[PDB]
Amino acid sequence: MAAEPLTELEESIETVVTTFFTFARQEGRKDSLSVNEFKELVTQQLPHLLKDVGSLDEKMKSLDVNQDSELKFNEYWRLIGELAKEIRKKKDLKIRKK
Amino acid sequence: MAAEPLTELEESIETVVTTFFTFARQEGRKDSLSVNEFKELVTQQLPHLLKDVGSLDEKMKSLDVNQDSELKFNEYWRLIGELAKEIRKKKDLKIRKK
Ligand SMILES: [Ca+2]
Ligand SMILES: [Ca+2]
Ligand SMILES: [Ca+2]
Ligand SMILES: [Ca+2]
Repeated sequence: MAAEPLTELEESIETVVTTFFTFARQEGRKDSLSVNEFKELVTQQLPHLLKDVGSLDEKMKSLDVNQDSELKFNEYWRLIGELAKEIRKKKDLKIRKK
Repeated sequence: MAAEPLTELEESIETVVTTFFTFARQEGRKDSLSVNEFKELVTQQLPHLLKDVGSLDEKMKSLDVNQDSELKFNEYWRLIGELAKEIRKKKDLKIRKK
């Protein structure tokens, strides 16, 4: 009918952009992740990727290279990279993973 | 290294990780994208999401900054951020800062 099939990448990026949009809309500006907003993301999902969702605030200060406490899309985005890393980088390391 | 099944956002990273892998593996260098692996992604996939796949090598040199003429798994990643962002952004203002 209608709802034109986007490409695999387009789709996959839209999929994270929408999730971003919701988690960005929670508090101040559907445009930045605030810290509580961020903590909600790691608390709500991230079951097996980024364990120690407690020490988020460290990660936040790392993603937010400027430490302005607006994690803009591009700053927040960092997380998705690290996620995409952790898939294999369970360590790198010792007592790693096959 | 390797290998575990996951949740939703975890799927969205996996679904780009597979794409990454399928290109990364080409030459091989099953880690780093050469500019007949990289350029192939822009040529093949995009197709609408972003634009100026002609001056790919602009992006390449901007992405590549560790100077090893090989888009490593976390140079390459940058592009996914930009094309993600491009759903919003025009190339409004160019990304540069030290
Ligand atoms: Ca917000
Ligand atoms: Ca910021
Ligand atoms: Ca390669
Ligand atoms: Ca490089």
